[PDB]
Amino acid sequence: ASFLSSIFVPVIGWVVPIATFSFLFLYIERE
Amino acid sequence: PPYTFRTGWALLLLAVNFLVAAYYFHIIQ
Amino acid sequence: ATKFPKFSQDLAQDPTTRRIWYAMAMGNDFESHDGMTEENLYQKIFATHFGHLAIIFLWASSLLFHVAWQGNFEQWIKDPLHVRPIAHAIWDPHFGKPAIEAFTQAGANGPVNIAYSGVYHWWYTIGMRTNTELYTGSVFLLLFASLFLFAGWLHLQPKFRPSLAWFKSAESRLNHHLAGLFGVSSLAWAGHLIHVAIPESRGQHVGWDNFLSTAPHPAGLQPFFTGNWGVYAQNPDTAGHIFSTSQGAGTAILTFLGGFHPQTESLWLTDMAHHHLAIAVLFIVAGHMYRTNFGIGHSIKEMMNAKTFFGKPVEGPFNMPHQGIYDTYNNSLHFQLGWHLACLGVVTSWVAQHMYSLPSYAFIAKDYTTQAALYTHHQYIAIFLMVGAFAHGAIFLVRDYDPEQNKGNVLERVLQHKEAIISHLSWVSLFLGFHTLGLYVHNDVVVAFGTPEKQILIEPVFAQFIQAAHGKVLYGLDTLLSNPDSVAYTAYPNYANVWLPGWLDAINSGTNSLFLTIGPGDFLVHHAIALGLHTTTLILVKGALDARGSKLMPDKKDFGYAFPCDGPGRGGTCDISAWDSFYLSLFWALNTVGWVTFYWHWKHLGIWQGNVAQFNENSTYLMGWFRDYLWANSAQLINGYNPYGVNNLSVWAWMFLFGHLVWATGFMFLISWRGYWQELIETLVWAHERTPIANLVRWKDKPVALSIVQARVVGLAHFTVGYVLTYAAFLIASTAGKF
Amino acid sequence: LGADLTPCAENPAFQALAKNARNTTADPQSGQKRFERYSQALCGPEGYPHLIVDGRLDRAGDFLIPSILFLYIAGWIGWVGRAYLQAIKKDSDTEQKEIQLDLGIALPIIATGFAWPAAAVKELLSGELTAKDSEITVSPR
Amino acid sequence: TLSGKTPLFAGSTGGLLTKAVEEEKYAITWTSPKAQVFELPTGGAATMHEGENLLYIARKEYGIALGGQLRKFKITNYKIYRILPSGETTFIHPADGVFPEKVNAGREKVRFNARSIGENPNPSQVKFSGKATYD
Amino acid sequence: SISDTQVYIALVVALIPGLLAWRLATELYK
Amino acid sequence: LNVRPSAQVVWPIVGQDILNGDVGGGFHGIQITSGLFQVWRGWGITNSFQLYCTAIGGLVLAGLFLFAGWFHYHKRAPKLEWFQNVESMLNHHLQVLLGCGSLGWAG
Amino acid sequence: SHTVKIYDTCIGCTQCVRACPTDVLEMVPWDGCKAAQVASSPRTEDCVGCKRCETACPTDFLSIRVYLGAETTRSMGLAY
Amino acid sequence: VQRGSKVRILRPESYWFQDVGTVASVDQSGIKYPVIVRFDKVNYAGINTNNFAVDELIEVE
Ligand code: CLA
Ligand code: CLA
Ligand code: CLA
Ligand code: CLA
Ligand code: CLA
Ligand SMILES: CC1=C(/C=C/C(C)=C/C=C/C(C)=C/C=C/C=C(C)/C=C/C=C(C)/C=C/C2=C(C)CCCC2(C)C)C(C)(C)CCC1
Ligand SMILES: CC1=C(/C=C/C(C)=C/C=C/C(C)=C/C=C/C=C(C)/C=C/C=C(C)/C=C/C2=C(C)CCCC2(C)C)C(C)(C)CCC1
Ligand SMILES: CC1=C(/C=C/C(C)=C/C=C/C(C)=C\C=C\C=C(C)\C=C\C=C(C)\C=C\C2=C(C)CCCC2(C)C)C(C)(C)CCC1
Repeated sequence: ASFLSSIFVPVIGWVVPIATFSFLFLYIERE
Repeated sequence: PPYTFRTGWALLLLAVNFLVAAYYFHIIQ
Repeated sequence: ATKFPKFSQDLAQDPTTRRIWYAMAMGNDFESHDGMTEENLYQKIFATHFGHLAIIFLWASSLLFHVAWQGNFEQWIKDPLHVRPIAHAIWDPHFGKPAIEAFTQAGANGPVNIAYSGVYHWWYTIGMRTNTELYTGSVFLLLFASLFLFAGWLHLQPKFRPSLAWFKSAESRLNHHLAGLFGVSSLAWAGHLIHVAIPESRGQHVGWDNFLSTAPHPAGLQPFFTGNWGVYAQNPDTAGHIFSTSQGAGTAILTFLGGFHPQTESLWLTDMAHHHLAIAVLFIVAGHMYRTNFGIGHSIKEMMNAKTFFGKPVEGPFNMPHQGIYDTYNNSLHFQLGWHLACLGVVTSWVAQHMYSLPSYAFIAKDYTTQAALYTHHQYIAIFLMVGAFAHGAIFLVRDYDPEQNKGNVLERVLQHKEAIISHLSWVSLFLGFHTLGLYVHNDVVVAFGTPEKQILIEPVFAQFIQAAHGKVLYGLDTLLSNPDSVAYTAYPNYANVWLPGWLDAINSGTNSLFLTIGPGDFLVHHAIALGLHTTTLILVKGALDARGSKLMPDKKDFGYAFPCDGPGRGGTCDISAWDSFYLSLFWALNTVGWVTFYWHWKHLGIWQGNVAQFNENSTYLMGWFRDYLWANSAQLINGYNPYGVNNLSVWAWMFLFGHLVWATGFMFLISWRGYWQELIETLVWAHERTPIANLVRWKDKPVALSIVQARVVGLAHFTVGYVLTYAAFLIASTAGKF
Repeated sequence: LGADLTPCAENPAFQALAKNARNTTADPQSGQKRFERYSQALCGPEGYPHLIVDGRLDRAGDFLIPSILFLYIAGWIGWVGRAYLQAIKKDSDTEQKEIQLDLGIALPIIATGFAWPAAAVKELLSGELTAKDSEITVSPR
Repeated sequence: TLSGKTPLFAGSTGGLLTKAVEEEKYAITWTSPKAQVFELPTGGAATMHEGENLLYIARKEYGIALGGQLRKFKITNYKIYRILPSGETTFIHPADGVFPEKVNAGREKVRFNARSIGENPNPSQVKFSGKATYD
Repeated sequence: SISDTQVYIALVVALIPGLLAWRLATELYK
Repeated sequence: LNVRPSAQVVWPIVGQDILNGDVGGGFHGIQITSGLFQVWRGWGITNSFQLYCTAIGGLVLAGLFLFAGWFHYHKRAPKLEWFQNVESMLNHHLQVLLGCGSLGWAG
Repeated sequence: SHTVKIYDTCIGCTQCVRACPTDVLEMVPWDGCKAAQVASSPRTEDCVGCKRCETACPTDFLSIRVYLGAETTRSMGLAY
Repeated sequence: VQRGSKVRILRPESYWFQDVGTVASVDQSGIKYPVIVRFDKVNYAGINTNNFAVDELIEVE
């Protein structure tokens, strides 16, 4: 189960920020 | 006003203060 | 004209980067949202409160799950005084092998963080013995968080949105929250302690599988109904009792022993059971006071508006006009939020002061870092809640307070002599400040000149009297509980001081933090804390009572809570808003908790090392604090890493420097103000436009320097974050380093 | 009183400190004379005089006597200061008399400042100490 | 419609940015009796011509500032124009040909409150309403 | 410690408040 | 090499005489870090009398500077013409103040 | 944009109008004061919120007030 | 009130609210604030004069 750390920590570190900042950027610039 | 109510309550608090000081000074045990 | 923020057409039409910043700052300020009504405000707030509860239960679930999965709970059970509790696993790609080796600790197979939250102690005390139990706790708390999230959604749906009248039904909520949320919660916990924790404490496994079959007491609820209640106090746990084993265990479920369990050095579970049972009955009684739907009960509006004391006419409750106070409280959410932040802030300090001196969790008194962490944590929270109480009190005065509705009452009178209140606060602050700094500086100079016998050392004789009145015979005063002749000690008629034997054993042992011996060092620092509390109050009260206006800005209520200034006219009006008092107060709030936590920590470090002398002799001059506390206890922390290698304190060493950096960064926003930056950003905008390949790309939002208020927010945040991380690092590294 | 307080002349820590007592002034006996005086005080375990400030008459020298002497000098300063301010307010160029002292007015006031408690009581029991709340400027409520 | 030759030494990095092309631009015209040196709004010593001068400026505040400097040169015939990207020139100062500090008949009171500032309502009174306390 | 299965159940159970948190957040935005 | 430079002696009052440490040369005072002793040794000053002469000489020069300032303001104040001779000032300040000062000092 | 309100305590001194760096204000006929003129704010879209007008105003309390509202390109004083 | 009359201010937003000032002149016209009152102490702007309505004043002398 320890292997989940190798999946989740990179996701919370990179995937989640990129996805969140990408969406929020597109939302705050929507006209 | 003559300030009877507030002086009465202030005296009561100052009485308690003195009563606790009487315990402190071993006057009342 | 961009969509975001949806709640402000003013911000949505801002063409600059200020649009983005002010949307973040105003997102949760629902009153300030466009087309917000009172009913929609309460209904959104209620739904949001379900969201916050869910977050707390998901946070709580995380603690259980991560300890169940990655912790050493089952190992820690077997030796709680020597095993280090694990918080969670470390998975950091950036670690070198030396760091991985350094963080491989507490008998873990990989790198882990040691837990300093005292959750292991708490969970062990309340009867959890297996990772499976912790896991089941975590999955339950996910489902419990899930239930509140759904409730939040449901109570926004058309049919299930409560009316404004429902939200303003104060007396019904007071009955339900006192009797139900407090009273039954307390009774239910008393149930848990009696049915599970106390059996588990006596080596008896009681869980969901067998709790219906196994009776908490041999007598089995027959004495309760027949009223032979004393049966439940018969045969308490002995002084020989070894926690979580039958060796020396009793059968009593409701005792009243007083003092501590001698092995665990924590409050008896059977005392804590009887406490929560007694507390429950008192709260259930209290929540039958207010009228709801059955005629009987007190009306709080009637009590406030009452003008007759048994025929004799009075101005109101205690002959004080409280008319319109019920409506003021009930109608203003900022009045409530402020008032409830004050109460919670007091209770948080209360908890902190009591949890160190009267530990409830088995073996936590000997986990010195956890005790230090938990005291500092709750004192910092208390300080924020207290500043918030006054902040929202100022927001109430500037946004909600109706002078006409509060005509002639206690609140109008307080505002009438606000100059007298603020001037006397100014005096107490100055009076404390001059003489306290005076005595420290006197002491610091006479010690520096090699004459420490010339120090002004004041015995805290009034506090020492209270310790003696609680039966601490060290001082040799022989008064109240230290006098075995006193009616207090004997309880002359009834002689039912059954608490006292246990209490006197606890207070007269020097092996605990129950009424620590105090001297000149404790006197000077209590007077520094008083100075701290009065000056933070002075800033916040002045901020609150001048929120609506002052001589300098008579129409201040027209400009609201937060605004930069009223410009350089009339001599200059920087930091004139009520918000700017909150901003200034938090520096003092942090300064004050600094003095409180430094004092707590240095006194305890002495006690823990069996070297109280160090504090007792060196705490009377500020070089003693500087050298024997800050300098001395930085030694191990700052060697967390060095040229020679790393140890487990490398993370605290790095966080220590991080705190120092974030604090210092805050000074930039607090010292250098907007006009400098706006002129600098103008040249950057020029350069971008004129750079030949870069001018390809263009901003959607015009770059502007942060606002005057935003800079105070950002500055104060960096300062605060810096303050907390710096001390957290030092507090933990210095204690965990020694212990 | 409490917290391991003994008479300084009985505390071994005090005598140890007295034997190595540093001379405060040019007087070479100033070090010994200090510990001879401080012998009558209560000393803690480390042998430093601890002061008792609870109004105990046998410890009146500690805080009670210093308190009376301070309040008398501080009250003098405050009364003389108040007296001068009230004196110059009856003149034309009052602001100039603040930054540039009228010693003709000031020195007599300073001289008569010894009797400030009598003057303070007299002025308290004449309604001449304070102004009316209605006649003092205040902020809008 | 804007007549006047651009002053000598009018060049600097403090001039028009992309806003002048995309959002709006301002012009200030004035008739000088004599060619004379003047400080530009955004730095640099420019030279006025004898006769009609035209200076393009990013902000109206530049025009009012320069206007103030032209008054020190005994020049009061300066006209500020707002220019949109569609080339819609609008004369904006002085609005009605008379300088605003001088009283002119025909001007109506705008945003006048027939009360002392102390007589504004409390924020609580106008709570959950559209109106503000200064309305 | 706890089994790999128990960890996988917890993650699947944690999708429930995950979903409901999304639904509440979207509803609170209206 | 052994004696520590000290030129400030504290009065014995409120115990501050502790600051008069053992600085060597059977002398008690605050050790100075201004390098005055190394300056005076470089000057070739070898006794206290030469310092007394130099100190008095300085007090006379300070007196002269006070008089000059009073004189050149209250009594004989140069006109703006005088001040704006930047070429003459540079000549006199390069040749006399710096040049003749440096020649004098070489001497 | 910012809101600039004039109050009936105006004495028509014209100092606010002269102070204004973006010609927001102007004097208009009035019968309320001896000067027979009152300040007006017809061009508040040009107001930057500097409060020079308030600093100029000699009345106690002020007869002109600037309430800082929605920030625009003109109100933020941006040349970009 | 007329010229020379000492008056106390009742205007709550006035710097001199409940402070005494001397009436410098009373404008004999229909203006809302005809009474010019001078003060000994200057306000935060540094002015020592202000116009008041008769209802905002209490003659003390
Ligand atoms: C929060 C989570 C997080 C995680 C899990 C990582 C993980 C990593 N960082 Mg760190 N980093 C982070 C935050 C994080 N970073 C932050 C906030 C900063 C700024 C303070 C940094 C600053 C930083 C620097 C300066 C460096 C790293 C490097 C690394 C790598 C070192 C391991 C190695 O030696 O193998 C070697 C591993 C690789 C050579 C890369 C493996 C493949 C990459 C990760 C992705 C491949 C493409 C991918 C499939 C799709 C696109 C990418 C993305 C959208 C997912 C590792 C992948 C080092 C590195 O190697 O950089 C590339 C490095 O020099 N990081
Ligand atoms: C107990 C519950 C509680 C509730 C429900 C509220 C609710 C409110 N507060 Mg109050 N307040 C509280 C407690 C509370 N507060 C406390 C304890 C304080 C003392 C700090 C205050 C002080 C306060 C002030 C001074 C103000 C409010 C305001 C408000 C309103 C708007 C909040 C907002 O939109 O900000 C949006 C949220 C943010 C800007 C959050 C960012 C700040 C966080 C802490 C940054 C943390 C830094 C970073 C993430 C850490 C990094 C880690 C590092 C290792 C890298 C809202 C009605 C505002 C108002 O106008 O009232 C009407 C307002 O001006 N509050
Ligand atoms: C070491 C740092 C420091 C110190 C000493 C002070 C001191 C003070 N603050 Mg400040 N403050 C600080 C940091 C500090 N502050 C910071 C970082 C902030 C955030 C901006 C504030 C924000 C703040 C607010 C908002 C308020 C205060 C107030 C006060 C005063 C409280 C009155 C008192 O209790 O003391 C008594 C006085 C002192 C301790 C001052 C020092 C006494 C000196 C040393 C005696 C000097 C005599 C000596 C012969 C002179 C030698 C100098 C020579 C050149 C002649 C006090 C003067 C409050 C106040 O004014 O209440 C009345 C108040 O409301 N402070
Ligand atoms: C005659 C002079 C005088 C008198 C009688 C008072 C009296 C008072 N002051 Mg004020 N004060 C004074 C001067 C005076 N002050 C000066 C010069 C300052 C500027 C530093 C202050 C600043 C000040 C503050 C910030 C506060 C007070 C407060 C107070 C009240 C409480 C006592 C106190 O806090 O002392 C405070 C003492 C000081 C700050 C130092 C005083 C400095 C000197 C010693 C006084 C001036 C003496 C003068 C030069 C003598 C000339 C006489 C000669 C011409 C004949 C009390 C009514 C407090 C209050 O409002 O309580 C309700 C309060 O918070 N005062
Ligand atoms: C502002 C306060 C200040 C103070 C308190 C001091 C204090 C000191 N200086 Mg420093 N100094 C200062 C400013 C100051 N200096 C400035 C602005 C300069 C630049 C000119 C100097 C250049 C300087 C030099 C070169 C020397 C000192 C030395 C000293 C120390 C010995 C004093 C002494 O008697 O030597 C008297 C100085 C000398 C015997 C050397 C003088 C030689 C210089 C080059 C003469 C220049 C004179 C000329 C007219 C001025 C320059 C004009 C030019 C720019 C056109 C003492 C610590 C001396 C030292 O460190 O001793 C160990 C030392 O050698 N200072
Ligand atoms: C010791 C003891 C005791 C007693 C105690 C007591 C009696 C207590 C008290 C306590 C208290 C008594 C407390 C207090 C507190 C308080 C606070 C903390 C406050 C705060 C407040 C606020 C914050 C406010 C706000 C506001 C404002 C500012 C304005 C307007 C609005 C409002 C109101 C909101 C007994 C006998 C039991 C037993 C033995 C021991
Ligand atoms: C330290 C001091 C002091 C003192 C000082 C002194 C003492 C000085 C002096 C000085 C001097 C003492 C100087 C001098 C100099 C000189 C010179 C500078 C010269 C020159 C010369 C020349 C130039 C030459 C020429 C020639 C001729 C003539 C001929 C032939 C040729 C020839 C060319 C060679 C005093 C007291 C003030 C105080 C303070 C400090
Ligand atoms: C006995 C004793 C004690 C206690 C004490 C106490 C607790 C006290 C109290 C006291 C009090 C509770 C008081 C109060 C008061 C109030 C008021 C209301 C006042 C006022 C005042 C005045 C008005 C003054 C004035 C003046 C003068 C006289 C002089 C100078 C100037 C002036 C103007 C500042 C102790 C332990 C510490 C120590 C030992 C002994």
